[PDB]
Amino acid sequence: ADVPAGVQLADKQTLVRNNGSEVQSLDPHKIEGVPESNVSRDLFEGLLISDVEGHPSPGVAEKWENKDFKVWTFHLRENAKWSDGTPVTAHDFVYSWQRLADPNTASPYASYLQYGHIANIDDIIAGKKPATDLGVKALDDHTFEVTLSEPVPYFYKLLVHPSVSPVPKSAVEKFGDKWTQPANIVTNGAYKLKNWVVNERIVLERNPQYWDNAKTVINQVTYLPISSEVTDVNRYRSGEIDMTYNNMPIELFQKLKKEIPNEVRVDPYLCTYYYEINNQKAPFNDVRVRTALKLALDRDIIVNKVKNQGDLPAYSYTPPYTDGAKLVEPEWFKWSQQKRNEEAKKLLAEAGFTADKPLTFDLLYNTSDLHKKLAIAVASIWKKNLGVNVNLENQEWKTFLDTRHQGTFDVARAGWCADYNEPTSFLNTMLSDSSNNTAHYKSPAFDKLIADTLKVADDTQRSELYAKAEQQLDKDSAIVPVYYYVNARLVKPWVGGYTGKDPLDNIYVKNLYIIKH
Repeated sequence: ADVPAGVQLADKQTLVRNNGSEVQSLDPHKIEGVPESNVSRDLFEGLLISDVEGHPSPGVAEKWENKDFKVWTFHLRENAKWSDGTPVTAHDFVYSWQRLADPNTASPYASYLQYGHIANIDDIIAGKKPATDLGVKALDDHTFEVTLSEPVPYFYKLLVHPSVSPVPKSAVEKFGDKWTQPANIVTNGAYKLKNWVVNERIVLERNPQYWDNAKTVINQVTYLPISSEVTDVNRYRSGEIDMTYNNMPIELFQKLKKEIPNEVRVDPYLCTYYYEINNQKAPFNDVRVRTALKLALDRDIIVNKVKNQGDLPAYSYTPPYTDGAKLVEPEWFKWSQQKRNEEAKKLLAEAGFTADKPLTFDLLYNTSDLHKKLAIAVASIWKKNLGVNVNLENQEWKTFLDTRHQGTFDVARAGWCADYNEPTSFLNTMLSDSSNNTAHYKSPAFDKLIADTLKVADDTQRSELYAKAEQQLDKDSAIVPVYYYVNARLVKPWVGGYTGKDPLDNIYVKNLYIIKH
């Protein structure tokens, strides 16, 4: 943290943050969500980290170079240490990225190494080559060299993500899946795990071995697993919570903007809210069904009447304000809702659905005030505009993500947030073989368009390819875009260090501080 001169610090430097749900895991290779990553950034530090405004900055690596954007050399600071006092070395990174790549680990982010094009990743994922063949090596204890199969100019931007953080081999091997328990875990971020009470709280305490420990101000941070946005706001207003999760309750949000204006933070966020269609399951494998659902949903009603928290109606997967996004807004989005409804009805009738043989399916969402209220409204809108019957089903976060990966669903509420600010952070998840492809979407055409983006050596051709890829996705109605999120949350007046300038919202508690109040 960089405490501005003049600012008087509170005697007690403790923070309470709501985290939206119980984390899937604390193992960097077994996580795929925002809640998981929120805690991960305080415990495990990779090569680079985001500064307080989101710029890729030195993490364990203090300096780095690239040769033709294909060979990246990271110089690790000598004083980087784990919480047990042992050094963080390039060997830790070699082991960790190999473990991420290894099919045996079954990481949901195994494809992150494909997104970065680390040499030999495809064969390793397919079981054709051993994970030790991965294009990473330790040149010495403080030098990590990564070799890519093609030039990736934005490669370093990917490195702030949890999947490429180091994990302690010793603890993993000795304790297996219980390596993350408080008594066994070893961490290299600014914090250490103190307590972990499932469905109650995660308590982290300052890690004195952290290389930048002298700049850390918060001594303890508690992460809560409250999925009810109304409850989160209530516990924030009662004084228990210092920072709510960034999912806002439809019930209380208007109230709040008027009641506590200076505590309501609303900033740009690179995330898209959509209804994910299981593309490999009939009748959702029929593009006419998918298109009907996409068109019959009334974004104006949901976004501006039902939710109205500052969101913008969406027509794409990649947010249009992503760095490098120059998207073509589709004609259907410009039409009136009545025209969209008419077309939707025509397509469904073409697909075989009638009044005595209607389309009935499930709408899966993770427990939440916001998602439930929106799902009820969408169910109503689809029933009214298309004559479709939807059965709502809520699941807790960890179960919900597993269900989507399994493909044991029809339609699911979804929200993807960028991992790095570049269109492929979104687009790569729709690749036929992506480990993040819960849409179960497989398009050779789409795949080829993305493949071509690193075969050109200029941003204009690349951006046009991203635009065409979104057009392909939209043509196939892979998803039902709803709105582009805004990062809205409540932050107590005494919490300093939160700028809201980072569109990826990669917060580190080491950068925050409590002002005397």
